[PDB]
Amino acid sequence: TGKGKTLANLKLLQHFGNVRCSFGLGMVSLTKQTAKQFLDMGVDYNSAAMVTGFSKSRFNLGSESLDQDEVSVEYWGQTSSLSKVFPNNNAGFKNKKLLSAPILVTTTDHLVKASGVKKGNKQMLPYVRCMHSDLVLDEIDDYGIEDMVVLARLVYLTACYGNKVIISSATITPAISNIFYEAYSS
Amino acid sequence: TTTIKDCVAVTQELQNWETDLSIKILCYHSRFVGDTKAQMEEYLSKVLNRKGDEYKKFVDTTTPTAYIVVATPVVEVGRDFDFDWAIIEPSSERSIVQCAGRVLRHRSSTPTTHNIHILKYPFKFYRNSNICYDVAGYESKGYKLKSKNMLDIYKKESIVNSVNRLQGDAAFYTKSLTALEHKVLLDKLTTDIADTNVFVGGWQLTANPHEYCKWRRGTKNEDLVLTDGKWSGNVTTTKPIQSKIWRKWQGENGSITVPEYLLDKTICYNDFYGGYEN
Amino acid sequence: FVENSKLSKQLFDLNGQAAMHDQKIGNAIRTIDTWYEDATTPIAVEPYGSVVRNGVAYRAGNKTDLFTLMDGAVNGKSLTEEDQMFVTANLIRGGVFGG
Amino acid sequence: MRKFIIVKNVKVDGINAKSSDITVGMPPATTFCGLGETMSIKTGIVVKAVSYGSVKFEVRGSRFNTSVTKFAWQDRGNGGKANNNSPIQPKPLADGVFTLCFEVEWEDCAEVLVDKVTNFINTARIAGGTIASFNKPFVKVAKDAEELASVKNAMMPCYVVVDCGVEVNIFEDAVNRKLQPMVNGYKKLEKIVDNKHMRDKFTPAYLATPTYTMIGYKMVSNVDNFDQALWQYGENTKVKTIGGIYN
DNA sequence: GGCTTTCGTCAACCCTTTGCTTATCTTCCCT
DNA sequence: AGCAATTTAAATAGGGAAGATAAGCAAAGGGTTGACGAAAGCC
RNA sequence: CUUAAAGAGUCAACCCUUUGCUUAUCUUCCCUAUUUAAAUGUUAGCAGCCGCAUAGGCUG
Repeated sequence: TGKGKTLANLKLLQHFGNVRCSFGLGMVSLTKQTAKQFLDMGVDYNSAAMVTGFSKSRFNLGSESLDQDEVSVEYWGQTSSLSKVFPNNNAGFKNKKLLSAPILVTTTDHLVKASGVKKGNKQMLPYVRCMHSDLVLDEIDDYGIEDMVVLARLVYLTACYGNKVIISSATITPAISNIFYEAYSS
Repeated sequence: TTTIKDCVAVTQELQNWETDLSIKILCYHSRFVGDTKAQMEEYLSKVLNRKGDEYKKFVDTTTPTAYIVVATPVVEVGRDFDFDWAIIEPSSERSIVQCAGRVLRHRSSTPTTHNIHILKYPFKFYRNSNICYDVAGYESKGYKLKSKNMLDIYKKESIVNSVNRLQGDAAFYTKSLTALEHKVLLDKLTTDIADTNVFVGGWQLTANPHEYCKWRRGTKNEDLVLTDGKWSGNVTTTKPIQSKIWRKWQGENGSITVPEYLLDKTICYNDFYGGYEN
Repeated sequence: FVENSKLSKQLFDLNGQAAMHDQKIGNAIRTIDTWYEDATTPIAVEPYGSVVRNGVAYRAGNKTDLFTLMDGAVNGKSLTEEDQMFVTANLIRGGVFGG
Repeated sequence: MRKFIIVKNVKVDGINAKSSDITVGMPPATTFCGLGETMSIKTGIVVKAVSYGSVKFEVRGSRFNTSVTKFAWQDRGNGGKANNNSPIQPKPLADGVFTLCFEVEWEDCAEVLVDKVTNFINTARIAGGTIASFNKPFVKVAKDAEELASVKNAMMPCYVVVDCGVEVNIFEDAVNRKLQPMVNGYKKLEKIVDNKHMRDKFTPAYLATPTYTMIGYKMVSNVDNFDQALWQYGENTKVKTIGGIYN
């Protein structure tokens, strides 16, 4: 920690060319931190899309003009061609930010539904998202055991279409690193 | 510490603790109202930032003071905090490594004697001596430690880093915490398909990997909501001990997440420490 | 005398009406003992000359308690009129004098 | 990867409590291993191990003497003596509510496995006792060790048998370390040359003296490893736990 | 030639008076 | 036709008496639960 | 195919009687419950008289 892991992940993604990735992170605030790093280093909202699907009421006080912080939800971005095959032209704000994002800095639960769902059509949007985009999962050790199982299911599904999985965990256990490699290998 | 009532027990003991030290106590668990919780976060991030000396102005560093933050595993995940020292209630070894990462995270000065004091037992030993590390840990009913003494299951003096988690040991998992951790990790995330496993094949066709392997599997979790100072369910606001509280932010809106088990009794929300059993 | 009563001072309320104990009165009847050693004021007739308030027993440790004078009289030691009157006063006070 | 079927609250009465000459009480693990191989024969589901626990168990009699059984005149040729009371050979009787958990390997649905075990148990006989009642058996699987403990805790409430081993002999340690002795198997003495008076004429027969191991009763949830409660036929003409000696 | 009935044959104690174990419970997290 | 306000503190202490006794009877039963060996009619 | 296989414990009852737990007790001292304030919400749905009306209108 403290060495700039997420910046190194973006560097590794950009080494192969232009970036198309889903930064799936635990917690809302860690996604906010990675979004703020992406904003102040080089990434605008035409490429980045911070997705936290709860609409929290945590606002910044003191000075709105002198903030230079509090990464928000606008996504000027670019609507992908996949929105025409989704129901009713995808959706409003949230699913447009999901599907059409080049870089999707999101909470992870908007990506683990790609592996499948019980009832409804909630699988298709993260499925089609992870089909054409890379997957970057940071500090996977903080998740639960079943959470890590479904995250490696997501890694297997992402590798099923040739995309690249970046795992960023310092305290990795050989077991975890191995089963994530075996999911990527399958 | 491990859980919320454990945190308020450590807080209520330390507040009533007579000493010459100027203890200033904070509670940092997850059961808090929208406003109060967010306020704790921003304050803690701006006082524990030790890459510069900007914090000297967010706390009273003029007077010798012990600024103590009693927290649950919400501090060891995703927090850019830098404490001078930590006292850890043992639940898992990755908790030890992460709370080591909350001490001297921003500085580079080496400690001289000892900067982490690990407790002898988790507090669930006095409540359940059969199993005590299952809360926020990989101990469970199928993987039981033979002894719960941390002299038996951990090194008495140890340089805590990622090395013990990085190495990986499957032998002697019943009397060491690290090998207990590694055992569970290879016995649940295995190269099989099972039904709740990771290579799942044949079952993707079925609804089984989405029912028996539930993402964010938590307890029932109902949400008692504070509406403008007036609580919804069986909450009953209370008064904290006002002995050593350094900072206490008030809250009026927001919601608290209470497990259905603790819904039976009053969660007794308080401005200083959120939920407990009283 | 009260303990767990959530009330600091009770009063003897015979059917609500304020009253004082019979033992309070009967102690004040037998406050006639002016025949102990440092005899300045009458004290209550007790086998030891004992008072709860002053924390001292005026007839203890100096061979003028009721038990030694009772043993003496019984045996044959002529009790002085004041000692005799003290022993008689403790007898009409009452109490177990065995052991 | 392990599969189990549990029959909970198996109320059985008329149990032949005479486990051996020196043990009277709970039937040993040879009895329940014999019950397991009995279903391996009638139902065809081949059983590796059985973990059995005692919910309730009372030996019929007083605290120092068992209630003997009034024998019936059933031998041939002793008519004329039939009016008098038949002589009593020692066979104590007992009642017991048990919980059984059979390690099976099955390849069909759980409903036909439950039906096969139910059809066996309806014609079974625990330790010579008629099965008075039993709950509907349920199938649970032990994929991992936490799942093994799930099966373990599904036998609640019952006191399972854990093996604690023989140090010197049976009487000494039963007084000293206070553990219970039971038949873990038998010792073969002589080959039997007369197969005329036996169940089969082709199955080889031996006179046997019961070997015993020393065991303890622990509640199934307080048992750390479920393999230390699953008894199975060992290859020493004995039975043994999968987890070995309980420590 | 067994075979089945009934009658005769051979014995002799030092006892003690409940526990065995003791039941399958919530931290993160975001939706 | 619902609205009923907030904090703050709930007493320190001294005592809970010893001396006596706590029955003596008389009962508490046995009745069946025997297998080999040996005469001795009997197919 | 489980020390497998098998087995009726039956019966009967008089616990009696007797009794002295008495004795004497000082609870007691102490003291600030203090300070506020719109009841608003139309706050009333009436009295006659024009009429067959308990339909509908008028009068203040």
